[PDB]
Amino acid sequence: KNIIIGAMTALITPFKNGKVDEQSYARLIKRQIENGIDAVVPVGTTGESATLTHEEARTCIEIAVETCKGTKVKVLAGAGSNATHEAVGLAKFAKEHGADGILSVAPYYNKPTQQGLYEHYKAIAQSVDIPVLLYNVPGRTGCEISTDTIIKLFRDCENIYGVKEASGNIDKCVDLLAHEPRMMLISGEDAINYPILSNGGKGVISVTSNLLPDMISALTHFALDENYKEAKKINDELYNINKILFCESNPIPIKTAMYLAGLIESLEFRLPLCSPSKENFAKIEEVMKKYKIKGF
Amino acid sequence: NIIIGAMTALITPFKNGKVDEQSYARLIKRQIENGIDAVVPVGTTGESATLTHEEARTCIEIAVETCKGTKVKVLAGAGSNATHEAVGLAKFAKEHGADGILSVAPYYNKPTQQGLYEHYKAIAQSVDIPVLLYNVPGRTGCEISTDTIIKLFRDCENIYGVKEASGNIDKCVDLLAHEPRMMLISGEDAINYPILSNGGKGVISVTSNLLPDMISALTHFALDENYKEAKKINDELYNINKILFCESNPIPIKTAMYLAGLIESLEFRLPLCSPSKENFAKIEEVMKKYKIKGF
Ligand SMILES: N[C@@H](CCCC[NH3+])C(=O)O
Ligand SMILES: N[C@@H](CCCC[NH3+])C(=O)O
Ligand SMILES: [Mg+2]
Repeated sequence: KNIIIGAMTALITPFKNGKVDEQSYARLIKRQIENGIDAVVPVGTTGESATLTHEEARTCIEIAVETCKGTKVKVLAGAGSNATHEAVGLAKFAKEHGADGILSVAPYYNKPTQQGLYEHYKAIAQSVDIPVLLYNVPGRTGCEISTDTIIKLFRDCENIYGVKEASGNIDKCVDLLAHEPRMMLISGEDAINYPILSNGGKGVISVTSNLLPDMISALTHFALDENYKEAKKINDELYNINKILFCESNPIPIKTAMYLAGLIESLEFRLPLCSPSKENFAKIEEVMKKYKIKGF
Repeated sequence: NIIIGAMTALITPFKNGKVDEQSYARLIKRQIENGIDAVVPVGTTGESATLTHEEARTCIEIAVETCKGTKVKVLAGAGSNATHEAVGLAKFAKEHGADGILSVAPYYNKPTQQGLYEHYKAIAQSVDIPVLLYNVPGRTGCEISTDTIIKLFRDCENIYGVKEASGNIDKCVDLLAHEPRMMLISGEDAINYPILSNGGKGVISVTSNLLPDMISALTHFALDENYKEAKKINDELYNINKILFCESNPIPIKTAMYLAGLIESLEFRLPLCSPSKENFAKIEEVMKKYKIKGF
């Protein structure tokens, strides 16, 4: 199979006066590239995919593809939807606009059955020729992609090569790689990046990497080089910022951190997302001071 | 200014991948003719997530014109997890003859209480028809707290209550004990009577798609404070109320409607699919204990 692995960043989408700051987005992507990142995930959950227009989503995917031209960094475009015809369309666009692959979150709100999830992803896989990474996050979707469904999808569709797990369930990641050791298991939860990597995972899709791309990039490469002591050490040091970046729902804290770090101008969200509480604002600032944030 | 009583979350029938518009209108007239007080087009039961904005509009219009000339009101589904999308949906609804909007809490992106407050204020201050909140944390990933609902009720005149689908009777005490003027609407058919018996003023029912007369009688008995007859119907409906969630709504109800000959094809839009063979037979079993009205 063709795969997209390693240290990857779920890119934030900066806003200036309610519009996508295109120069900032492009500017943030280059900062990721220059810090050892292997792939970028535009218009994911951290990128506020739910509140972006279909026209803004295509702009941000094009900025990513165009900023990584001439580099080793791949673009894993977010193209999920809880409507299958909608997800197929997004996957088709992302392919035709130069993305190296698609990240496709499990359907949210409507809670499809395991059979429905199978047909949903099969339709998506039959929609493009680029690699397809599943994304399982039950805390947001209301549903779980079972291990059986993932493995059946892995064996029945050539594009489906692994899963981004954000379920806090190390048991499931043992289950996956013990029955299908060929899949690419990707960490979607920064705090347990090393434990996921140490069991055979081949990359991360990180929130923290928005702020400390070099440290997440270092964590992954130590792990992939089987330097588990160096990987766990970085994992251990990052635990505090990894948890505090979820004091409120992602991406409220990470954008707050970027703003405090002077990496984006203005702390702008799209409703129903909004600035954090005063308490959370101050707590974020406290945790940040214990870490060295790279500039541009 | 409210919309209460027995209401149906209409299923959305498909024929060859398209919305069977004549079957949709014929199902609405069957609800009207069986004592239902309002219809909820393109809600969760109507597969709102997988319909296009153009189809959503079509079913809202079919509902308004099929209920034109009747006392039956239209509570159109117009929620979204993007506020600008929810505002736009509310405006159309208004522009299109709907008597009000049902606005589900934002799903997937998990906004804070402050974000949910501003989300609903934006919707409410943008249109003038009544707005019923819809709280179903099992699907959205978020809960509209009791404080937030009450604040919305008190700060916006358009927001008049909440449809609760959280299986949390404690919260329904919490709501009506601190704000007894709001309209609490049950979103869980199995506990329709307990919610009504605490001061609830209506239901938005899945079961009413198949047995509209039974849900209609249950609600009106309760609103008439005939709780013994209301509970009696609620108890008789438990089996079908429960089996109708053997898989996620509306997979079972469409199976029931199809089995009963009320729709002609068992068609879903993906990622929704027909149920397992096992659940198909169980739904078929439970139906046999109920008298299903035709057209
Ligand atoms: N807000 C809707 C539509 C998203 C359209 C692309 N950003 C959803 O999350 O499914
Ligand atoms: N299926 C997407 C698109 C919106 C159309 C129906 N609300 C969503 O649930 O947000
Ligand atoms: Mg309270």
